[PDB]
Order: sequence, then structure tokens, then C-alpha cells
Amino acid sequence: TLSAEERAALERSKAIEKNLKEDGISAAKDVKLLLLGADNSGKSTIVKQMKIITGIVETHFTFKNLHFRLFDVGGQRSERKKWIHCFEDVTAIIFCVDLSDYNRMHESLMLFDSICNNKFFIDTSIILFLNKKDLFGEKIKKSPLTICFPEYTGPNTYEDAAAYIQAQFESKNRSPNKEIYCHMTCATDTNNAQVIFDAVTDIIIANNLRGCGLY
Amino acid sequence: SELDQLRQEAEQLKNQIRDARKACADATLSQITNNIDPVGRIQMRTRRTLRGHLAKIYAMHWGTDSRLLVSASQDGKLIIWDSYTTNKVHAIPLRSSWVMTCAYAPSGNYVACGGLDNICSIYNLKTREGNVRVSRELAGHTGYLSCCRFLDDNQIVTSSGDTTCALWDIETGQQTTTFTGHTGDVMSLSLAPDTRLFVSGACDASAKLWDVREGMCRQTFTGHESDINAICFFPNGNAFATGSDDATCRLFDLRADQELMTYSHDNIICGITSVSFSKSGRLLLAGYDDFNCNVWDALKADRAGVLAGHDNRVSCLGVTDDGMAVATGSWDSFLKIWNGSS
Amino acid sequence: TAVLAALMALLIVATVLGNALVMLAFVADSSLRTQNNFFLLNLAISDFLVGAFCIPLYVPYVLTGRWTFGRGLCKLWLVVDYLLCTSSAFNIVLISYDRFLSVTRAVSYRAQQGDTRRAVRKMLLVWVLAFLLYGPAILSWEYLSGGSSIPEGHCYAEFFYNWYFLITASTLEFFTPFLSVTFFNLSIYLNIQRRTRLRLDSFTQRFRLSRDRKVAKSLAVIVSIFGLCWAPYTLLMIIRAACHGHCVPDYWYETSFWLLWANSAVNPVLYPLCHHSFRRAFTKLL
Amino acid sequence: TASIAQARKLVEQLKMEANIDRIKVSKAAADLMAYCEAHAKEDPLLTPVPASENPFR
Amino acid sequence: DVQLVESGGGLVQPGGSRKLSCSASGFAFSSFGMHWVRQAPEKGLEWVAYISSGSGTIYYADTVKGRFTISRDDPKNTLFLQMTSLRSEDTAMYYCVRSIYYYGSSPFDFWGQGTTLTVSDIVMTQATSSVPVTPGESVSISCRSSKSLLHSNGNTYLYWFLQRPGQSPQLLIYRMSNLASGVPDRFSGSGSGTAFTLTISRLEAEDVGVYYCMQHLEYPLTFGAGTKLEL
Ligand SMILES: CC(C)CCC[C@@H](C)[C@H]1CC[C@H]2[C@@H]3CC=C4C[C@@H](O)CC[C@]4(C)[C@H]3CC[C@]12C
Ligand SMILES: CC(C)CCC[C@@H](C)[C@H]1CC[C@H]2[C@@H]3CC=C4C[C@@H](O)CC[C@]4(C)[C@H]3CC[C@]12C
Ligand SMILES: CC(C)CCC[C@@H](C)[C@H]1CC[C@H]2[C@@H]3CC=C4C[C@@H](O)CC[C@]4(C)[C@H]3CC[C@]12C
Ligand SMILES: CC(C)CCC[C@@H](C)[C@H]1CC[C@H]2[C@@H]3CC=C4C[C@@H](O)CC[C@]4(C)[C@H]3CC[C@]12C
Ligand SMILES: CC(C)CCC[C@@H](C)[C@H]1CC[C@H]2[C@@H]3CC=C4C[C@@H](O)CC[C@]4(C)[C@H]3CC[C@]12C
Ligand SMILES: c1ccc(COCCCc2cnc[nH]2)cc1
Repeated sequence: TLSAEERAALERSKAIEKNLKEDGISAAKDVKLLLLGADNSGKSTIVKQMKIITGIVETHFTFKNLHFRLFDVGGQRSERKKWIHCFEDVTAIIFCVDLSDYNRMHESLMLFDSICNNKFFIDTSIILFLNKKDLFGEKIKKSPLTICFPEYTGPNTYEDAAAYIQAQFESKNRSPNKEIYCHMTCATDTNNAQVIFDAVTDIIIANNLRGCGLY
Repeated sequence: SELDQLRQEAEQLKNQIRDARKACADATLSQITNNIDPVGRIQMRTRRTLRGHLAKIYAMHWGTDSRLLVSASQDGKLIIWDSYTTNKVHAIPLRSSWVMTCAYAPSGNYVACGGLDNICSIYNLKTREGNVRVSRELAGHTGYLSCCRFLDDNQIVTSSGDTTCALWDIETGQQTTTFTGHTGDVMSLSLAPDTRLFVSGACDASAKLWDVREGMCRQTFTGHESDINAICFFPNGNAFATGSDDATCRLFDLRADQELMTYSHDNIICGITSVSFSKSGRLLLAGYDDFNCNVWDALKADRAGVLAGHDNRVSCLGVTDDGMAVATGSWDSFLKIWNGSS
Repeated sequence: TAVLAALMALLIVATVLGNALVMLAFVADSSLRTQNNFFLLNLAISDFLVGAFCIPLYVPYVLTGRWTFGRGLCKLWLVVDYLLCTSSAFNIVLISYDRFLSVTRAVSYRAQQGDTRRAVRKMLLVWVLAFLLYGPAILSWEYLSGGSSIPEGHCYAEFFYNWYFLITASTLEFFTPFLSVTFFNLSIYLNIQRRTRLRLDSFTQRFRLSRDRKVAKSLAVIVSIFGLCWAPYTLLMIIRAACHGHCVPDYWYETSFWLLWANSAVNPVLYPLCHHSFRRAFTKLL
Repeated sequence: TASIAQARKLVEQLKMEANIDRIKVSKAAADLMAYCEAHAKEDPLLTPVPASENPFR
Repeated sequence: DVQLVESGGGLVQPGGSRKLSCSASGFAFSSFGMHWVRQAPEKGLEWVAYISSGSGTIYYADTVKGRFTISRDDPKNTLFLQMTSLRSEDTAMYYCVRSIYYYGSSPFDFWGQGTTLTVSDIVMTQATSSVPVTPGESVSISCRSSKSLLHSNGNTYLYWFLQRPGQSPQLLIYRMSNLASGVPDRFSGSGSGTAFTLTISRLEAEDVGVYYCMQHLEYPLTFGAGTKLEL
């Protein structure tokens, strides 16, 4: 600072510090969402209005004065527990499960259990999506739910069969502090952004209550 | 038939190597260095705190002038620091914020970084326009970029999560050599002082020694029980140290082709993120998940001291080329500069 | 006699260091820069000066019974004491208003969270409006009403026995702030209960209902403590003005007088200590 | 025929690693101890320098 | 390419006002501090004003302070110099100079072509006005300062410039030892304390010109008289 050049070098550093705070404030206003699910569980088209901005695929959209950043990590074939901590500060997790695929149904259950009980996602809420519920209802006639779940003993009606699958996933949550937002959606459904927005708004309020000291 | 016979020959070869290493294991490094006096207690104070990163810091690398360093954080910012004054020299906005590694070129004209985007981006620090610009994006890895190190202004070695390492020609943007043989994600690499060899540690709990020019694996080092996260060459180039998730650090010798010493404590049950040596190599500094950095006696496997100045994981550390100070980066978004006092 | 001196000293000790830790933690941690964190600091700053400037200077007034610091210094003490107490009440409304926005306008609150420009602007408005309520009144009452009715050796406000001014000032000093805090903390409870009702319509559902009850008890204590400390003195000032101290026992006035200063020692326990961010900073420092 | 192709490569690699010259561990240990001893004085972290010579005062 | 074009100069009446403009192209203008440097006809260089990046710091020379105003327009990449009460002492060629300041930077690296205006403190000494030279022979140029240019941080804030006939000055040596980008390695700067030497090994035709030593230890920046090399 004593030298004439050091004074200008210090001034340059201060200008850099000011831009770092401005960028960080704008970055904290974005809702970052981690998108997970099976290999083909409908996560590619979970939201129609979203547009993409081997690697991580980031997708962003704006809904009701809120900016959502969706990260799809399905392209990373490497070990998940070596890079899953990069999303420890995610607002919520969107988990997609296909109800019309019994072969991958048990794959989703064990995938859900690891993520739900992960050491880096203890306080992270999950927005569970059960896609293709219309195909599940059509296919539940010929193919009973007992094929994928041998222990299932309830009625074969569509309403109870879908509810039993949802209860299977919510049973994987062993932490009372975690809230899971389940939703039954179709392939032609076009209100998935509202479901995410409603679930994120509830999460934000819980975060705000922690921020304001009420919690 | 043919496959069964061949895989039996591999087991015989593995036993041959194991017997060969046992033959030359006449003594232990612990027995050799028992007579020498301990380093005592190593007390280091935080001389500098580098503030400005707003997210987890994942990597740092000193420049060769022992004054400038580059750090990477997942706020999408590459920052170059003047460690003497804590002045920020540059702030490079990253196209992909999921950065996992960063490197400072020995010439000081370039920095490199890359992460989950599977790209190693080269940034030019000395431009006539007065700003840092991307000069090259090295594509070709099918997994995340875990580590990168410059050999010179035109060559860089990268390790990836697709189980392979690559040697790149920066000017042409093509990988001249591909280093294959790891069965797990390669998490780190270290260059030998002469830059003719480099070691890499993967998630198959093994360390392989690669020849840069020849392009093949010379030696394979096993002994860890979990994924290797960190690796660092000994200052003379004849040894290297690794850090794994099994809460242990091991010192392997290139010429003896085996482990020489293990650095673990009963209290330590957390994974290791980063390892480095002091200028003389007598101290081995390791960053841990338990928010601390433990300074080990390399020769005697004694914990010489602890650097406790972070509230989250110590994700990276590095020692200057002149050996004057050690920097520690952490998930708490701070960098700290440490050295002792008389 | 010495017991009273210890009790006054205890209040000084608790108020000074109790509000100092909040200021120390704010400086120590650079992540405590949200608008809520500034408001807790402002409440701590306003309450810190109460126990370090007002209460220590008022101790001789009680032990000796006369103001021996002079007429000139009495006006300074009166202005500072009324400025800090008014700002402490206005900070509580500011904090409760901040918590009301977070629950109701959650999307807009999070976008504007961390905007230090708004935080400082609202902090200054608290102190400016606090001074304009009693600053000009205390200073210019003697110079506009003629002489001063305050006997030599006594230090209290010129409007101490005025009736029309006290009821009007108290309406903007305690009656409006108390209803604002009550309305804000009630709207938080209604929004939390309403939002949980739609959520339910298991172990997770039990925890959320239990959490809502914990917030309800937290909101009730905050309204109770602020009301309990300020209502007696505010009502007594109006009641005593009507009968000119004949109907109000002398020792009742002092007991309610120290309740307001007791509020400056409970505020660090309520707002910052129960705050999660400040709780971590206290553990980090000690 | 993916496994049989990989098996030949893995066996061939183990031959190269098994043909290297190995020195005794005592010889390797002495060299590491010698290097640490020779450069001990020029290690600021091992032996802290006087405050006048410390750039990070 | 990096460009600095000056405009607005010309013949003005004494006591008048004139506005000089410096348009920047090909580099990040907002990242560079900017100087105005003038050179009286058949005289040496004289620093006029300085405005930092971000317009936070502004310096003026004493001979022009109060009459000249320096300003910049970052979105338009334009540097301004508002002059008032112009005197006959202000008749000079005014150069626009960019300078960026961080650890290891090279200030005063690029100069503009300059604009001519005609009107109707550490002392840097270059006693040797002219030096007869021959190609291929080693030449040394000496500079002196009234104060020590060595700072407590180890830097010696001495600069060397070369102004070839008809051309704008170019940076040769910055901080007394470092070689500027694009300068042949035959130039070498050596100094200690208050005495400095610029050695030119294997002199060539291009090296012919006037050499100026400037101090950047503190403001106001002062130039030496200049040493001319002739064949
Ligand atoms: C932190 C806690 C202990 C603070 C306690 C505050 C209360 C209980 C203490 C502190 C100051 C004390 C007052 C000091 C002076 C007087 C005036 C005297 O004529 C009646 C008693 C009375 C009114 C005391 C009542 C009790 C009192 C108000
Ligand atoms: C009787 C009065 C004048 C004594 C002084 C009280 C005031 C002026 C002092 C005491 C506590 C001090 C504050 C303590 C903490 C901070 C936070 C820091 O980030 C900005 C300065 C700031 C905000 C200080 C401003 C000045 C301050 C408010
Ligand atoms: C917005 C807030 C901070 C403004 C505070 C202004 C205060 C600090 C200033 C403004 C007017 C000043 C008062 C003006 C007149 C007098 C009467 C004199 O016999 C004692 C000093 C005294 C009592 C001054 C004390 C300090 C004072 C009250
Ligand atoms: C007894 C009288 C003089 C006390 C007067 C208190 C006033 C003048 C002081 C005490 C607390 C101070 C505030 C403390 C914190 C901040 C936040 C900072 O970012 C801007 C200044 C600001 C807003 C200060 C403004 C002045 C301030 C409000
Ligand atoms: C004469 C004046 C002082 C009496 C008025 C007292 C009350 C009504 C005043 C004093 C402090 C004021 C608050 C100060 C700051 C804010 C934050 C702003 O974003 C919303 C209004 C709000 C919440 C004000 C509401 C009205 C308020 C509570
Ligand atoms: C009604 C209610 C409140 C007021 C002024 O409030 C500040 C009181 C100052 C004080 C009392 N005890 C300690 N300090 C005026 C009328």
C-alpha cells in the first residue's frame, strides 16, 4: 500500500472483492435442484418449459419470479460417492420413478435408499415423481402389482396399487427432519413446474424460519 | 479353457512379484530411522486468511515464485492470490462451476481447471488485452476431471474418473498419450521433479507409476484398503505418499517397489483429502475430513503437529517451492497460510 | 442497601457483556450479513448502550436520591435514555416484521435476503424516528413553554407530568409497536398452521406438528416478554399523570421503571441466542 | 471375446512389472533419510526462519 | 490489436479551453489505469495526470492541477482530458498511456500516437544529452535520482522508455530490471539505489532514438531529460 503501484494494486483487489459479492448475491437467488432417478424414468422431460443451458447437464427455467437450476447427473458413469458431495448445498432433490417398468422398480428402491440416507443429504428434502401413472393404470389390469412386489397383499385397484408403491419409497426415509413431496404425474401432464414450485416454496419457508431464528 | 488358463498365469505372476518384494524387504523404514531424533512439536500459525470464495474450495496450487497461488471454488470462480499481501490478482469466472482441480503453470503464464464437465480448460494470464481468457478446452475424457498438472506451457497431464490418465498437447488440443490400466476412478496425480514420470492414485486402492514419454505403466503399488484420494511425490523423486479413505497415509518407494511406512492414528477414522511434503521431505502434511491438517514425521511416522483452523473439510493443501509456507483450502470457503516462528 | 447496589450492578454486568457477545459475533463472522442479522445487531447496539451509559449514570440518582451531575448533563442523559428505549422497541417491530415477510413473502424475502443496502436503510430509519419522537420534545420544551418546573437536583423529562403528550406519545411508543408485534407473530402462526394443514391433507407428520407447536410457544414468549416489560411503565405514566402521583405509590414507579431496562437484558437471550446462525457463532468464539 | 482379450493384456502387463530391478528396503530407506538430513537446514517449515526472513510476518 | 487514438488537439488561443479524447480498442479498457503524458517540442516527457481503473483515484501534476480535468467513459472506452485556461507553457504533444497495476504487471507498456496542442518531487537527471554510437557496439546510458527508488518491498520503481524519431515512446525496462514484452533481450537494466544504467549490447539501427528514465516510486511521476543515441 505504501508504494504508488501497491496502492493501485490494492485498489484493483478491492474492485475484485466487490464483484465477488455481487456475483454471490445473484448466485444465492437461484434454486438449485439435483435431478436423480433410473436410467429411463422420465427425468429428461420432467418439465416442458425448461431449456438446457457425458458431463453434467444443467437445465434452467424461471417460474413465478423464481429461477430453478436442474442438474442431471445421469451422464456420469463413474463412482457416484466421489462427486455426490458437490451437490451438498442443493435446495431439493427431484427423484423420478417410472411406474410402468417393474424390472427397474426395485432398482429405484435401492437407489432411493442410498440417496435418502446419504451422509451429505440428511437435511435435503426430496420431490418424488412417479411418472407414467396413466400407463401404470392401463398395465395394472393384465399385470398385477404382485409381480414386482411379492409381499404386496392389497387390492389390485389402480388407486391402492399406486399408493402402495409411494409408501414403499417413503419408508426408506429414516430421518424425521426430511420431508418427501410425492406426486403422481402422467406423460401428458403439464403442471410439473407448479408441483416443484409448491414444494420448493415449502422448503424455502422452512429455510427462512431457520434464517429468522424461529426454528 | 484359454481364458481360465490365462487368468491362472496372472495369479502366478502376482505371487512372483509379491515374493520378489518380500525378498528385498530386509529391513523396515521404522527400524532404519529409529536412531534419529524426532522433529519435536511443529507449531504453525495462520499468517494469512484468504477470503472471497463464497462456496466450497476444492483445489489450490502454488505458483513457482512461492508468492502467487490459484484456488478453485464451486462458486464458479478461479482466484489468483498474492499471498504476501492477500491481494486478489485475478478472478476468473468459470463456465462450469463444478470444478474439482486447478493447476498453476510453472512459467506462471497459464492456469488450468476442470471438474464434472469432463473438460480441462486452459486460461492465459498474460494477454495484451489485460484480461484472462480461455485458450484451450481439452475434451476427450468421459468422466470428471480429478487432477491436472502442467509439465510446461504446451503439455499437461490430466487424470479423470473414466479410469484413464492423458497427456495433452495444449497447442493442438489433442491428447498425445493415454494412460490406461486403472480399474477405478483416478482421483489424483503427482509429477516427478524431472517431469519424466508421474504417479496416479485411483479408487481401486492402487497407485501406478507411469512413464510420460513411453506411455506405459512401469510399476503398480497396492496396500490401501479404500479409494486413494491424494498422492504426492517425494522431493527427490524416488518415493511418493498417498492418502486414502481408510484414514491412512502410506509411503511407497519407486526403486524398492513396495510400501515403506504407514501414517495412521487410532483417533483418525476419517478420509484423507490431500497430501504434500515439506521442502526437505521430512514433514508429510495431510488434510483430513475431521476439519484438521495433521503434520507427520515422514521418517518416524510421528504426528508432529496439527493445523486446526477450518470449520469444514480440509479439501486441499500445498507447500511453496521454497518451503516457506503451507496453504490449506477448505469447504468453509477460506484459505489459510501457515508457517512457524523461532 | 448493599443488596440493591448489587442488583443494579448485576443488571449492568448482564446487559453490557450480554449485548457485547452479539456485537462480537457479528464482527467475527462475515456470513452474518443478512438483513435479519443486521436487525439483531441494531437491537444489540441499542441495548448495549443502555447498560453501559444510562444505567451506570443513573445509579447515583438512586443511592443518593439527587442528580449531582448538573442540569446540562441531565438533558444529555434524558435524550440518550429515551432514544435507546424507543429504538429498542422499534427494533423489535423491525425484527418481527422481518420474520413476517419470511413466512408470507418467502420468494421475495429470499431474493432480497443479504441486501445490506436495505438493512442499513431500515436501521437508520429506526434511530432517526426514535430521536424525532422525543429528541426535539425534551430539548425544546423548556425553551418554548417558558421556564422549567424541574427542581434542582432532580433529573426527569419536562413532560413527566403532562397528560395529553404522554398518551399521544405512548400510542406511538408502545401501543402501536405492541399491536404490530402481536399482529406479525400471530400471522406467522396462522400461516404455519394453514400450510401444515394442507400438507397433511407417520413419523414425519408427527415431527412437523411438534415443530409448529414449538414455534407457537416461541412466538408467544416474545410477545409476552416485550409486553410484560413495557406495559406497566407505559400504563403507570398515563395513570400517574392524571393523579399527579397521588394515586400511584412511589415505589411502584421505580419498579416499573426498571422493567424497561430489564428488557435490555432479556433481549440477547430471546432473539440472538435462539437464532441458529448466532448460536453457532457463540460456540465458535467460546 | 472381451474377457479373453483383456486377460492377454493384463498378463502381458504383469510381465513388464515383474522384470524391474529392486533395491533393498534398507538401501531405499537410507537414501530417503540422507536427503532429509542434507536439506534439513533449508527447510523453513521444519526449522522456522527468523521473523526478519519470513515473508508472512 | 491494442490501439490508442488521440484527437482534439490543435491551435488554440491563450486562455482558451480544449477537450482531448483518447479512444481505446483491442483491450479491456476498464481494467487499465490511464495517464496523460506530454512532451514539449525539442524537450523531454512530462507527466500530466492519472486516473485509475474504476475512476476512484485521480492525480494531477502541480503545473496543471486545478486547470486540467481527466475523466474516462468505460462503456465507450474513451479517455478524456478537459483543459482550461491554456497557457503557452501547455504547447506539447500529449500522449495517452495505458497502465495496469497488479503483482508482476508491466505499467506504461502501451502508448498512444499522441495529439499535438499549440497555444498562440524526485528529480531524475540524465546529464549526458547525446551519445555517439556505432552499430554492433555496446552502449550504456546512465540515470540518476535525487531520492532512492528502492522501496521496502524490494522493487525499484525505475522505468526506461525509447522514443524513436517520429514514433511514440515504447517501454523497454520496467522496475529497473524486468524486460518489457516484445523487447529484444539485448536490452538490460541494471541499477542500485540512486544510480541506474541501461546497457544495450549489439546496438542496431532500430535502437537509435532518445531514451528516458522515469520514476514511479511516488506521484508526481517525473522524467529525465533524455539521452539521444546518434550514429
Ligand atoms: C438481572 C436482575 C437481577 C435485575 C433485577 C432488577 C430489579 C429486581 C432490581 C434492580 C434495581 C432495584 C431497584 C433499585 C431502587 C429501588 C428504589 C427503592 O426506593 C425501592 C426498591 C427499588 C425499586 C429496587 C427494586 C428492585 C430492583 C428494581
Ligand atoms: C456512547 C457511544 C458513542 C459509544 C459507542 C457506541 C457505538 C458508536 C459503537 C459501539 C459498538 C460499535 C459497533 C460494533 C460492531 C460493528 C460491526 C462492524 O462490522 C461495523 C462497525 C460496528 C457497527 C460498530 C459501529 C460503532 C459502534 C456501534
Ligand atoms: C439520530 C440520533 C443519533 C441523533 C442524536 C442527536 C444527539 C446526539 C445530539 C443532537 C442534539 C444534541 C443536544 C443539543 C442540546 C443539548 C443541551 C445541552 O445543555 C446539553 C447537550 C445537549 C443535550 C445535546 C446532547 C446531544 C444531542 C442530543
Ligand atoms: C447515544 C447516541 C449518539 C447513539 C447514536 C447511535 C447511532 C448514531 C449509531 C449507533 C449504531 C450505528 C449503526 C451501526 C451499524 C451500521 C451498519 C453499517 O453498515 C452502516 C452504519 C450503521 C447504520 C451505523 C449508523 C450509526 C449508528 C446507528
Ligand atoms: C413518530 C413515529 C416514530 C412513531 C411511529 C412508530 C412506528 C409506527 C414506526 C417506527 C418504526 C417504523 C418501522 C421502521 C422500519 C420499517 C421497515 C420498512 O421496510 C417497513 C416499515 C417499518 C416496519 C416501519 C413501520 C412503522 C414503524 C414501526
Ligand atoms: C410511555 C411509554 C414510554 C415512554 C418513553 O419510553 C422510554 C422510557 C425511558 C425509561 C423508562 N425506564 C427506563 N427508561 C413514554 C410514555
